Amino acid sequence: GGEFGCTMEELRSLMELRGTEAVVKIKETYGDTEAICRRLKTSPVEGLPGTAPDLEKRKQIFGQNFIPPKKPKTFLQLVWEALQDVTLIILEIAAIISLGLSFYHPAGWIEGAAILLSVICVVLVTAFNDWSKEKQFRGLQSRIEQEPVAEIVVGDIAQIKYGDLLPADGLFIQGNDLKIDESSLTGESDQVRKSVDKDPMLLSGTHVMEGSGRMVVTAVGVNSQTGIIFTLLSVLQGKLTKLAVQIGKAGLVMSAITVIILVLYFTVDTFVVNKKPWLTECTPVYVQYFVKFFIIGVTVLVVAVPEGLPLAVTISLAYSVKKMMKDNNLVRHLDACETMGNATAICSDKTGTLTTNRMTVVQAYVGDVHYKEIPDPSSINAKTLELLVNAIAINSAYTTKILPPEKEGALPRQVGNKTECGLLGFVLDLRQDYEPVRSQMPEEKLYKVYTFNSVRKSMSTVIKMPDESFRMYSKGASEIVLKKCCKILSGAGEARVFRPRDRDEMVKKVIEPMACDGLRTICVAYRDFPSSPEPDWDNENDILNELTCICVVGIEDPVRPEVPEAIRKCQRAGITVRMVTGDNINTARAIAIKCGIIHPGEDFLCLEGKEFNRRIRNEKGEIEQERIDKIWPKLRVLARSSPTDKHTLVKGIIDSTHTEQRQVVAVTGDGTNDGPALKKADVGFAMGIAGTDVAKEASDIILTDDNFSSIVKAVMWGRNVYDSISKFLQFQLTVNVVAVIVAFTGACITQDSPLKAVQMLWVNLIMDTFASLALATEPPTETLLLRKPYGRNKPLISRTMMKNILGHAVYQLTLIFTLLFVGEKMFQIDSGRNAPLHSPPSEHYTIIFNTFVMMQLFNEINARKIHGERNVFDGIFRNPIFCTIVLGTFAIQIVIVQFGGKPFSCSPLQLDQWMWCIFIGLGELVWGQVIATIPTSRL
Amino acid sequence: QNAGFVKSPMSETKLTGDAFELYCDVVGSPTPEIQWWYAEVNRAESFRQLWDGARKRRVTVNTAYGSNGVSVLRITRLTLEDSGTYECRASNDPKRNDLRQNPSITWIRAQATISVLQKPRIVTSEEVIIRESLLPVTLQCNLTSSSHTLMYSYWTRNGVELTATRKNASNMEYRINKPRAEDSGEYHCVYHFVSAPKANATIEVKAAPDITGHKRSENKNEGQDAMMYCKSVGYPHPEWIWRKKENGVFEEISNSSGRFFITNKENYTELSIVNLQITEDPGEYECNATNSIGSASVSTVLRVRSHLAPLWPFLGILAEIIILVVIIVVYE
Ligand SMILES: *[C@@H]1O[C@H](CO)[C@@H](O)[C@H](O)[C@H]1NC(C)=O
Ligand SMILES: *[C@@H]1O[C@H](CO)[C@@H](O)[C@H](O)[C@H]1NC(C)=O
Ligand SMILES: *[C@@H]1O[C@H](CO)[C@@H](O)[C@H](O)[C@H]1NC(C)=O
Ligand SMILES: *[C@@H]1O[C@H](CO)[C@@H](O)[C@H](O)[C@H]1NC(C)=O
Ligand SMILES: *[C@@H]1O[C@H](CO)[C@@H](O)[C@H](O)[C@H]1NC(C)=O
Ligand SMILES: *[C@@H]1O[C@H](CO)[C@@H](O)[C@H](O)[C@H]1NC(C)=O
Ligand SMILES: [Ca+2]
Repeated sequence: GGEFGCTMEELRSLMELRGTEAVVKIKETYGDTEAICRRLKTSPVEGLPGTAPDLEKRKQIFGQNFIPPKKPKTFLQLVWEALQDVTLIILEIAAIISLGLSFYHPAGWIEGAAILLSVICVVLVTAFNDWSKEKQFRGLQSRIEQEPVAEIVVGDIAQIKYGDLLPADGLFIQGNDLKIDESSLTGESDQVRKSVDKDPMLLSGTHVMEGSGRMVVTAVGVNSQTGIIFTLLSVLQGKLTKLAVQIGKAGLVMSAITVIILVLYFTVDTFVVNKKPWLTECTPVYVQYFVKFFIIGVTVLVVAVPEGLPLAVTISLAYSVKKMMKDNNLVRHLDACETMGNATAICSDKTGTLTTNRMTVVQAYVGDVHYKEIPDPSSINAKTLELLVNAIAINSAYTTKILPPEKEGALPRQVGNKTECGLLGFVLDLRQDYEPVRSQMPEEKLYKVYTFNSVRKSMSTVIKMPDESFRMYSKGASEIVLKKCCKILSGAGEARVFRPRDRDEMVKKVIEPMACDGLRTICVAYRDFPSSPEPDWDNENDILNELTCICVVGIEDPVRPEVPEAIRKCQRAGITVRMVTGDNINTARAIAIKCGIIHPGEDFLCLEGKEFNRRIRNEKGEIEQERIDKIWPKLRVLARSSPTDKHTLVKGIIDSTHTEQRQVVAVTGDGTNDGPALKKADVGFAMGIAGTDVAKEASDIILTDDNFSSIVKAVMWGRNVYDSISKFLQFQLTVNVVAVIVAFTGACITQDSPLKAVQMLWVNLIMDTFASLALATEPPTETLLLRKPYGRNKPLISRTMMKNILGHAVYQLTLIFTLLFVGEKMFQIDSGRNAPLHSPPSEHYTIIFNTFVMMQLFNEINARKIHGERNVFDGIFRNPIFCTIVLGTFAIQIVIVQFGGKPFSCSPLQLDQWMWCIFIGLGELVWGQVIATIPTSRL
Repeated sequence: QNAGFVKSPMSETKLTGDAFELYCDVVGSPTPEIQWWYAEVNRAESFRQLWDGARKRRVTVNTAYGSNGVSVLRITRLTLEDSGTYECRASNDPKRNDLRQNPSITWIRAQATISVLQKPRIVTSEEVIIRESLLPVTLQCNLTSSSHTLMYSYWTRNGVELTATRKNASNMEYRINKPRAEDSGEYHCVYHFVSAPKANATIEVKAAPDITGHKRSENKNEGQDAMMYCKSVGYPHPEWIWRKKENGVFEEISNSSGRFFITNKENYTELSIVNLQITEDPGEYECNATNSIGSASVSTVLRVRSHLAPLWPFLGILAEIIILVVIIVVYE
């Protein structure tokens, strides 16, 4: 075109064509990669230095980074979808029929209004709750920014950045051996190299592991092919739904029986005995009687239906996730929150979890003399000290330069190379500064670059000394390079020849005990070469062997102070924790013993991995799932294990059938190769500030502090959710067993329910909408970590909940029946029994209603302890919603009894009867105290 | 001053078998001896002196001597012979006692004519006792002798005109399809004429008393008033008597301490007590109502509330709190 010669559509169509078909586009049209840069108004060396004013001038096509993907949620719509539940439609149908009858009555209409409350107060809580939870999830996931320094940068050229999902696209400008993973993109897990001309193109949705090269950014947003691909598009819930359906069924049966009994009794009384002929003006009274009986039946149904059980689960979970966001645990899948409560095993990693990763060197074998403590600067000969300092300084990389802990006194900043900080520290431990010589040493004859080969694992630097004496230096694993030695320094600065007699028990006595102490030993190597001529840097065979060992240093990273208590607490709660390190077996055993996982003197299984592979694999090289079943239950420490073996281990534990209880496992992981490992476990923990995004995206819980104790804080909350629901359930069931068996029995005798319909709707409103908010939000105690995990096979209604329910229903029933039958004599008040139709509200049917509501209110407090606790008031002040709800209910109760009158069929009460009602209420708590004195085993 | 009329009676158009009065009031200066002059209906020239006691005491004249001459004529047993013109004249002549003089003495003209037409006769149906029988009851009254153009007629009960009872109805009928004690009362059939006084007559309908409404029970705190009542319907209206139950039988109540107020009306019987004492006042009372036909009764129960009521439940609450806290602290 004109000012924009290369449009966004042209580059999009270029990217669409890939493979060999793309070759003609790579070599022609836009020349080469430098020509592509010239068309992008960039340069192959710098491109765009990130200058803000240059925005909207070079590309002017970077619309947006699709930060809000869909957000298709509106408050009325959430209300509408929450309104579609079965229980809510039952209540709405009940309201419709009640109001329809009331309009054709020839007060009354009040019914509908009241039950409408039990609709609205449910539909508004859940919808806005879901909306708020969604907003929180948007607020915490968007903060995940891995920078590649800005949120979105376009028109720039960047080097390889491995370990991160590629957000951009575009062919790589220049490079070799470029290797990317396209596992989940195209369904092919095979790694495919990026050829220079055949297939140089790169696309998003791909996880890069290793390789080299440099690429350019040609992506903006959804316009990328990865976005185009997507733009084309709980075991507790089951048991709760089962219980809800059964309760509703029983309620329906009871309503049918009650209405049948009432109408049958009335008709038989009116016609079989009285024998009154029907008259054309006598229909309306029969109409009124039938309407009243039907309203009674409808409200007896509506009370028994649990329209508050669905609300309790959502309230509990949405409170729990928010509190977990402040306890160093970020949750992205709601299942994990409750699943983690039943976890029965945890498989963890040594580094990053059980170690602070502040590695320092403790012991040192220098000049044939061993120092357990920190060496003095002058304790060893100064000659050997300066020689080793010069060697380590020229060996170290320039880039590594101690940046003081970024905050300092708050968080350390051991630069890049982890171990190197330890070695650099040892430099200053000898009162010798590293930076002087670091700056002093220039670019010498830099054969150095051994590229840290995978097999050798040696950081090697071969250069000339300032006196033009060429020498090769090497820093590697002590045991793999120990045999590649021919001389050793002494205490007097003498190169004593390394002999097989020296390679004897002396070296092991030097190194192995420190490994049993928990220290990883790294040695110092350097082979000298003649000053004239220079060594053949092509002849690398002799340069990597027969070096000279200066000293061996034991470097170690201490365990965090808070993990022994945490793992002890976990082992108290029945959760056994294994260990998968991937390092030397002896060191892993040493650290595990002092971490509390493994105690001495007890039979336990620790494997090196090779024998683990031998035992797991059969003769043909497959998995039999039988030989493994005798290994895992005693296995604790697995050392030098590839990430591929962790997946087989978790599969073997989670699919085993030897034990009666299915093992629920939760394995941590942060490396790039652990995808299947997290995915196949029940819940995957991913480390936040020390983990690759490949592990983070394929997980369920993300730890912010990368600490093991936070795991426990996610198993204390996970159990609590369950308990919350349980206690709520208890309360509601009690009320049902005392409401229904009163409306059925009362109407079986006195031809009218002692509680009329509006009163029953008020009782339902309490027990099914305010109980959920009062009892669902209970913050956890520390005792939840003292009981064994439950498992999937367990009834909802525990054995002690039945004891509490029956024990309190007996008391409520005996008191209400005694009141209804002989309460006209105790209080010395006019009877109200067998009242005629349209009678004024009596003062004998208000004491019953008031005692019933007060008894429920003072049993809501007693419902909070489900395990047999006696101090029912323990922690009642930790929850303000509970106290607010109870006191608000009490105050509204008083105002509607006093000022109710005709609509609520309640007459005002004198001050003598109120204190008797509250006396019975307190008697409720005392009976609750008594009932806990009966062992459940005898029954 | 000259003789000026103050209150001049209007002409009378009365009927037979009745009695009426004429009221003449004139200021006199000097006050004359007030008498009356009588003339025939067809001739007003006659000036016969009128004096009480004539015609066998059928007409009586009373005159008050004072600042204002006031004369009242009462005529009883009206017949066709009572039609005539009566005149009251006031004289301002100081020498009025000189009766042997010319008729030129000062006089005034205040004539009033009286006419008599036939008395109305109404024949009414006999008295009816409403029993529990469902047979409709018909009340009849017949205007058997009216000399005058009838305007309209209507039934009334207890002075209240019944709805839709106004037609011509020279003979009028009222039917009760479902006679009840609430229907019984003093019925009348009033006959309104164009220029004649109304005739009412009487048919009383009797029934046993029925108690309509009452307080089923009464509760009050000690040292406070108490009111009880018992409405009733029926006719003729019954006598009332209150009573109190004691040792299983009814007994008369006595003023004694002077706290009982018993107000009686046609219906309604309010009994009021003041400064109640729990010692004897609680119990049950009864309001007997007795009529000529029968007696109806209903009972009420009154209980007084001691002012120390709230104290006991408060002790109960404290007992519960104590026995709760003791157990909770002993638990630990
Ligand atoms: C009824 O009608 C008759 C016939 O005209 C008449 O003489 C009599 O006065 C009437 N009575 C009324 C209008 O009350
Ligand atoms: C009373 O009046 C009714 C209605 O006109 C008549 O039938 C009846 O004969 C009358 N009775 C007498 C006694 O005049
Ligand atoms: C009719 O007049 C007489 C006159 O003595 C009176 O007693 C009676 O009450 C009157 N009727 C009504 C209904 O007022
Ligand atoms: C009782 O005496 C009082 C005081 O005089 C009086 O008001 C009251 O009416 C008397 N009781 C009765 C039944 O008359
Ligand atoms: C008697 O009772 C009636 C019906 O309530 C009432 O309206 C009326 O005023 C009472 N009548 C008398 C005469 O007291
Ligand atoms: C009311 O008093 C009368 C007085 O004669 C008595 O005979 C009668 O029994 C009493 N009424 C009732 C219903 O007992
Ligand atoms: Ca309900």
